[PDB]
Amino acid sequence: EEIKSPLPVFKEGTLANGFRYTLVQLEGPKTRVDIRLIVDVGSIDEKDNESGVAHMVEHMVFRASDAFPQGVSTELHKQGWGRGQSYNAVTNYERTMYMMSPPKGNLDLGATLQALSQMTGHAKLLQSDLDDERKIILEEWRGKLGVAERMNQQRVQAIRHDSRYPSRPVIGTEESINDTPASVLQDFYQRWYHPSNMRLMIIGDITPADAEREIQRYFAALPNVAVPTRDYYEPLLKPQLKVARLQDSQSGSSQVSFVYRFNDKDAFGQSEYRHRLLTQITMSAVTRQVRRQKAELPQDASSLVVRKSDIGKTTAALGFFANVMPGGHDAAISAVLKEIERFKRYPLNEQDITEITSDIREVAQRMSVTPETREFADWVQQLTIVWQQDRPYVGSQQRGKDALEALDTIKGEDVNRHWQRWLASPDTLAQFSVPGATPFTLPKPDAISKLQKQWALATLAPLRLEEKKIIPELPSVTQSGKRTAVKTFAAQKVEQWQLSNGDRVVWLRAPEAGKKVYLTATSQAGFMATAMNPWQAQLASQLVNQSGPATWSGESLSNWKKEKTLSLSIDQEADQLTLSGTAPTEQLASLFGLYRELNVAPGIDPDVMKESMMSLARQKANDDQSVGGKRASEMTKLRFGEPAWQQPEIAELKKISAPALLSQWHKAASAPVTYYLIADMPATQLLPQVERYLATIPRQPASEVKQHLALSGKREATSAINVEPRADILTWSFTPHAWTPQAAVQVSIARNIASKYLKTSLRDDALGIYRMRVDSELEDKKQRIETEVSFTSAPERAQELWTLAEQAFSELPTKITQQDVDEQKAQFIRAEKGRQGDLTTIQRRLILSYRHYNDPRYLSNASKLADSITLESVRAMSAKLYNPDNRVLYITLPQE
Amino acid sequence: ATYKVKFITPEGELEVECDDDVYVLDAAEEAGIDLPVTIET
Amino acid sequence: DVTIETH
Repeated sequence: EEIKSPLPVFKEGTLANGFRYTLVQLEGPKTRVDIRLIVDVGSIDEKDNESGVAHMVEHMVFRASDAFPQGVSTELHKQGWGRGQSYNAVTNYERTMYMMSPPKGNLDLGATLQALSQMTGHAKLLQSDLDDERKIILEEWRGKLGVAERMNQQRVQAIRHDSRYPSRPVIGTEESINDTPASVLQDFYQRWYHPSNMRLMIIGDITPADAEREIQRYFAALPNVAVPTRDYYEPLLKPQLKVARLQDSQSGSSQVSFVYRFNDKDAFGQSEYRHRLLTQITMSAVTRQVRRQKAELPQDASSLVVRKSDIGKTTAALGFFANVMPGGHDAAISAVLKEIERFKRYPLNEQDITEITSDIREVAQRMSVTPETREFADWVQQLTIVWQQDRPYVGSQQRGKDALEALDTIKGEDVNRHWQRWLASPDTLAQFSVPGATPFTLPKPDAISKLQKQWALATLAPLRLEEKKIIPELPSVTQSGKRTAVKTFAAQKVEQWQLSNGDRVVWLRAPEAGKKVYLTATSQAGFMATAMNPWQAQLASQLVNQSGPATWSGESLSNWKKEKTLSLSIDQEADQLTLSGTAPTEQLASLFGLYRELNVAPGIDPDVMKESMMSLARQKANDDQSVGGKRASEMTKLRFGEPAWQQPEIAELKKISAPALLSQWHKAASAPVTYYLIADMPATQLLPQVERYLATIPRQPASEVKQHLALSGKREATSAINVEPRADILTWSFTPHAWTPQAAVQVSIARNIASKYLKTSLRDDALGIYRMRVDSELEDKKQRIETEVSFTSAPERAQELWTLAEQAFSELPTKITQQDVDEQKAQFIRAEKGRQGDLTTIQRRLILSYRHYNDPRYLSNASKLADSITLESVRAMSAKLYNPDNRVLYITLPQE
Repeated sequence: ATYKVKFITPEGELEVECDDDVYVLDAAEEAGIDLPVTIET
Repeated sequence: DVTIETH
């Protein structure tokens, strides 16, 4: 698709049995083709004993058919097709769709239509094939049982109440994936899979007269049977104020909302394109105005947003959602209703509607004159969208003319009317998400309506106007420091400067930097430093990183960095502070200047702080009672005895002030710093900038911070607390070992050979292992080989697998073949050579070199690391990956 | 292990951190972000 | 929905 192809020629036809089909011929690229068939049936069409059947049928039509008793998918495998790359299917509420991208394209067209016709007209749906497929369906089921789905279901339950949708999720239930017989599948198939309920689209390098004869060849003889009439895609809208809790005991969601449901495709006698355009204008105007209203929210709500979503074929929902400091949902809903009320009093800002309308007229003008041309993958995406909702495509060129014509009949009076109908909807909903164990009882509807009438009678300030945008500039630094010494390592192209304030500069003049400057400033100022308060210091770090200098703001910062192709970011780990950035050589003063300003003049954006307080408070409330919280607390007392630090209570969090956070930041920013600089430029260019921005920052000697070191010994623990049917097996093991570049590579080699053998020892599927992984590195700051093995598996198998991995480790040192190693050595050798001139690796190794040697030696003689890889040395190291004397096992089982 | 995953959506960039053992959308729902490595959506 | 992509 490298030469864009123009607006294609569309041909549509209808077979005698009702089968509908669309042929779209592109000029190119050569041979490429795309084939799609929709069956207008989804899980909404299921009856009660048909849970998940639409989706199971989706799977099952790939198995035995009349022409292919060994399976349709298997004929496709034997002709070179691949699952997910060459064919796929998707099932949602309303439709089932089958996608084909034949490996040889145009040539495989009749092979493709034979397969689709088999799938839709001739599926055997055999019980014996069902019993084999059930393994795969259960696996798709088990994979999407997390907390995101359970909440997604909560949202569908509430916003689509009084409809078929909540009780008809696509995947269905575990019981019906286990117990539903293939005869139920055949009755479903025989009710819904008929040609007048199906439509086909073919896109690409095709001859329309020929593709049509093939579609006749394989689809025309299908019997023309009718499917039932349907008029149930729509919630039953009625005047009401429904009140719903959105709840899951593992969700940190803390939010409130008020929602209006209504028929969104009713255009009231006017142009339905014009109507859809009013919607876009209205949403853009509302999105601007609701943002400004952030100023009006009490401390208990933040991030007020308006969202509009389709919740049927014709009904949409309009929602105002806001985040809630846990505990303050009543106050938050009042604020939402207050702001909704304000939008009823006052018309939308007319300069917004003028600007927005103008931006749209601009793009529609351009669209109406430039001939539409697209790449193949683009054409498919555009045509598929319009074809899934059973509508003909309209060119972007023609759509521009339609928009211009509809903008002429649209003034702000219309926008306000459009917006006021939504707000006048009589079908209304109020939803609450309250995290963890926060005291909450669901309001009754009148308690809400009371609030509505309170704000209806109240006197309300006008809508907020747009604040004018502060565009920031860094200050003038004239203050200069001075370099006080120079140690030279010419053989690594590295100089090491000492600076008058105590900092130092490790400058590496790598040609691999090109015209960019790479800055890494490290220092001993981690959030566990003795002077600091661990939780406050991490929050200070995060807010400064996001706010920028004191006189700036989060948004003006992100703006300012983008205009300069500059990045700079703060990472405060437990033992270290690291600021990381890149800039074009030109903008070297901007990067050092931005760095100096984070150090000496840090900012806290009020909005960012408020958002982050709520993010922290909802996770605290969740984690005090969530499974995730209890696993992290047990893992800590198993591995460390006590938490190194802990998040605060919500009450203390609520009192945090920007002065107290800045206080924390300055303790971190006072630690002496080493600037690892990678830049290809003469010292005479780099020295003046280093003496002005970097050497003039006040510093004070800091102590090293003690590592968080896992305790030695054998401890184990089992907890039946999981909520999904799964067992979680984690075990930890270390062996103190001195760090050398070789020892680190030997460990990673041995862990690879380890990684495949602990798979042999444990590939019996009767063990029901869902996922397992094995990790091992010679950690350089801790100087110990640290190994982690983790399983997720079914619960009954669960305690046998550690036993066998343990055994697989004892076995391993005598089982490493020679051609394991020298295939890994060849693998390392080539992977290393990918890494030379890789700036990420050069920078990582310079920093590491100074950590262990206090010089840049590790930048040289990488070529002789490969030779530390012998068989005798990888065996002697594989014997050290698991140490039975230092072992921690943690087993999480489903709650009994 | 612990990896920084980040979502671009039509209102902001809002940070969550996600173990290797954890689906990225579950770490968001556990963090109290409403949506439906740096992935974009 | 967006009917005319703007940015």
